[PDB]
Amino acid sequence: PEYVRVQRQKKILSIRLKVPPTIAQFQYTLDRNTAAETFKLFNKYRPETAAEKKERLTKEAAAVAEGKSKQDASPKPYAVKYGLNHVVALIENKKAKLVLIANDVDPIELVVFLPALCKKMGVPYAIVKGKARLGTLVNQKTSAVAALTEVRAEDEAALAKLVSTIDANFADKYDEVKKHWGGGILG
Amino acid sequence: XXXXXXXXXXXXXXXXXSALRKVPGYGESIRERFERSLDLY
Amino acid sequence: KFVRAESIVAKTLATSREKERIKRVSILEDKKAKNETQHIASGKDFILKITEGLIREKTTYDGKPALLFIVRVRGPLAVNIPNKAFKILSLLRLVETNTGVFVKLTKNVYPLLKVIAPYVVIGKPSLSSIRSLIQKRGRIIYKGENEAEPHEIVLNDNNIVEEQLGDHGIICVEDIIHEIATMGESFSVCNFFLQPFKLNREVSGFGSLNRLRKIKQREAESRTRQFSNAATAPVIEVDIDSLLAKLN
Amino acid sequence: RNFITRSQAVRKLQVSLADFRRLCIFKGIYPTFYYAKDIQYLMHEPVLAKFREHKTFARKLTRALGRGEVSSAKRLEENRDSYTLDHIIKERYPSFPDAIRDIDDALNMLFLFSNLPSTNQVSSKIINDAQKICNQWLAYVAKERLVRKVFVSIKGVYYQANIKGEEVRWLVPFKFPENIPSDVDFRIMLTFLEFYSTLLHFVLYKLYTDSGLIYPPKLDLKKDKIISGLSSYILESRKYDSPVASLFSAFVFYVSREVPIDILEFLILSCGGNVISEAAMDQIMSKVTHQIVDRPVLKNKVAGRTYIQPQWIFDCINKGELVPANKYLPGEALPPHLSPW
Repeated sequence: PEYVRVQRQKKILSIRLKVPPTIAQFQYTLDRNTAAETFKLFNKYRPETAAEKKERLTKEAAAVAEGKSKQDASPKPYAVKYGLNHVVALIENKKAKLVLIANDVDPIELVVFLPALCKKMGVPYAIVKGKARLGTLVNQKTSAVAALTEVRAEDEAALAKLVSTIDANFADKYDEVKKHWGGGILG
Repeated sequence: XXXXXXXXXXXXXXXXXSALRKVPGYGESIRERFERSLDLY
Repeated sequence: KFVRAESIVAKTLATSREKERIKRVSILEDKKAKNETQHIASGKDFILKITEGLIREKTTYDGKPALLFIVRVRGPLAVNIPNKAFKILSLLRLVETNTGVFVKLTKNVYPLLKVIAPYVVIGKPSLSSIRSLIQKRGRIIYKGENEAEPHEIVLNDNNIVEEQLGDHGIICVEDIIHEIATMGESFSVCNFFLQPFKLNREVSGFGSLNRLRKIKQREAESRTRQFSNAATAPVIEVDIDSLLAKLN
Repeated sequence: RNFITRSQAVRKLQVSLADFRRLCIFKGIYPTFYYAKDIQYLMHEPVLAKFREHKTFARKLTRALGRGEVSSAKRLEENRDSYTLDHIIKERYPSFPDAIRDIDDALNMLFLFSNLPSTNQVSSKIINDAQKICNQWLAYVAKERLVRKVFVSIKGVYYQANIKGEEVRWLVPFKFPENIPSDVDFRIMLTFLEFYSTLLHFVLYKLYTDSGLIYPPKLDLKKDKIISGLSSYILESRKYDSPVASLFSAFVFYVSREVPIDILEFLILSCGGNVISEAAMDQIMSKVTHQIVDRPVLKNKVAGRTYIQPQWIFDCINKGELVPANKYLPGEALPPHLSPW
C-alpha cells in the first residue's frame, strides 16, 4: 500500500536528518516506574464523566423536585486539567503543580514551547509518552497535555515526593542532552 | 469394546442389572446427548 | 524473571501483619485455655452472621458440636502464608483453593478458627446444600481392581461404599449425607472417606464480559469479608445456602 | 443455487460462524449445503441484528476496560438489551399441541443439565434455572398425578406422561457426580438448552394458567432447606383419572434413609400418598403402614408396618394395579422387570 509505505518511510527521514534541540527533548522521557506511579496518581484524580455528571445531576434534581432541599454543601471538585489552552492558562498564574506533556502530537508546534515555558515559570513539567494514555485518564480520545493543581490533604505528601522524583529523574538526567542536536544518523 | 464406538455403545447398552443398590453413574449419557445434537445439526 | 522491587516489600509487610495477629491469637487463646484471664480484652467468644450496608448479627459461642462447612478463599493480596496456618490448612486439606470440607465444631476446634479466618469462609449449611454437594461432587481415593492407585472414583457405587464401611454398617451415600448431617454415630469416618472436595471458580474470567463479574465480586467480597486482627475477632458466618448457589 | 457453502452464507449474513451455528439450530435451519430461500428467510431477523449489536457491545466493553473506566462499563452492562427467543418459538410452534409434541426432546436435555454439576463453561445460574424449571415440571405432574408408565434402567428413568394428548417420554438420570467428558463441546448443548428453556418456559406458562393456578410457583425456603425438589414448591389454587391417578389413595408411606428419595418421592406424589423419610427428619410416625426399604436386616421389624422393596411401586404403576408384596418383602428375590415397551 501507499500509507504503510509512507508511515514506514516516516521516522526514517527524521532520524536521518539533524533535528533541532527544541525537539528530541521529547522521547527523552519518563522511565517505567515513575510514569506508572504518575498514572496511579492521576487515576486517583480522574475527572467526572458525562454519565456520572448527568447521574449526580438527576440525583440532586430529584432531591429538589421532592424538596427535600437536603443541604448546601460540597467542598470542590478536584480533577486533572486537560484543555490545552486551559493548561497554558493554569500556567502564568502559576497554578500547575504538575504537567504531563505527550511526546507525540502531529502538530508538534502546539507543544514545543511548554517545556521551556514550565522551565522559566519553574513549573514541574514532565514529558509523558503517548497522548492516548492521557486521553484515557481524562475520558477523551487523546489529550496531549495534563495539568494538575488541586490535591486533597491525603495526597499532598505523595505529590511533593513525586515532584522531587521527577525533578531528580527528568531535570537532572536530560538537561544537558536537551541542548544537543538529536538525530542526523542515516538509516 | 473391540468394535467402533458407534457399535460399542449400543452393544454395551444392556448390562447386568444387579439391584437397587448400584447405578454406575452415566458416562455414556452425555455422549449420547452430544451425538443426538450432532444428528440434529 | 526479575520479579520487582515492590511485591517483595508488600509481602513482607503483609506477613508482618499476619504474624502479629497470629501471635496475638496464640497468646490470648493460651491465656483462655490455661484459664488465666487477668488482663485481656474479653473472656468469652463471639460469632458474626452477615445477612441481608447489610445486617451483621453477633452471637456468643455455644460449646456445642456444630456441623460446619468450610470454604477455602484465595488469601489476602500479597501474603506468604505462615507455617502455623500452613500446618492447619495442611491438616484440613484446604490448599489448592476453592476447596471446602465438612468439619465438627467443638471448643477444641474453635481456637484454630480464629487463626485461619483470613483464608476461608464459614457458615451454617443446610441439608439440601450438603445433599447437593455430595450428589453432584465428591471423589474417593480408592483401592481398585488393578491400579498404581492414586486412583479416585466419583460416587456411584453404594456397594463400594458398604464394602469399606460395612464395619460401621454404612451403605448408600445418601446415608453418608444423613450421618454428616446427623453426626450421631460417626462423622469422622465419612470425613476421612470423602477426603477431597473441589469447587469450580465462579467466574470464567479472561474475556471482556467476565472481568466485570470479577470486579463486582471483588467489591462484594470486600463488603462481606472483614479482617479484624484483634484476637477477639467474632467468627464471621455467611449463608452457605447463598454461597453454594454460586459455587455449585 | 439450492446448495450454499457455509462460508458463503456466513459471509453474506456477515455473522460469525459459531453464531451461524447458533441460528441454524435455533430456527431449525438444516442442510455445508444450505437452501438459498431459507437463508433468504434468515436474511432479515432482529436476533441476528442483536447478535451483531452484542459484538459491537463487547467491543465497546473492551475499550471501556482498556481505558480503565469501570463506571461506563457498568453503565453499558446495565443499559443493555437482551435478545429473546420467544417470537420464533411462537411462529415455529403456533399450535400448542405441536409444542406438546416437541416438548419431549426439550425436557430431556434440561433434566440432564439439572443433574449436571457446576463447571466453568456451564454457569451455575444455567444449572439453577435448569433445576428450577425441572422441579416446576415435576411439581406440575404431581398436581394432576397423571403419568402411567415407569421404567427402571441402568440408563435413566423413562417416564411418559398422559397429559392433554400424547404421553411424553422424559428421563432423569440419577443424582450422581458424573465425570465430565472432554470430548463434548457445550457450545451446542447450551444453545439447545436456552432454546428448550424458553420454549418449555412458555409451555409451563400455558400449562399453569390452563390448570388455573399461578405460573410462578412459591416455595417455603425452609422446605427447600429440607429437600430441593418438586415438594419444595407450594402450588396455589388461582376428577383424577382412574386408576393410576389416586392409586394408593389415603396411603401413608415410610421411605427409609436407605432408599433413593427422589424418584420414589415423585412416584408417591404421582400416587398422591404421603412421603416420610428419616433423612428429612434429622434436619429438624403414627399413620405409617409401609416401609419402602432395600436392606437385608431390618431392625425394629414392626409387624404392623409393611416391609417392601421399591420395585412394588415400580411394578404397581406399570400395571396400574395392586400386586402382592411377598416378592417385594426383603430379602425375597424379584421378577426381572421388563417394562411395557
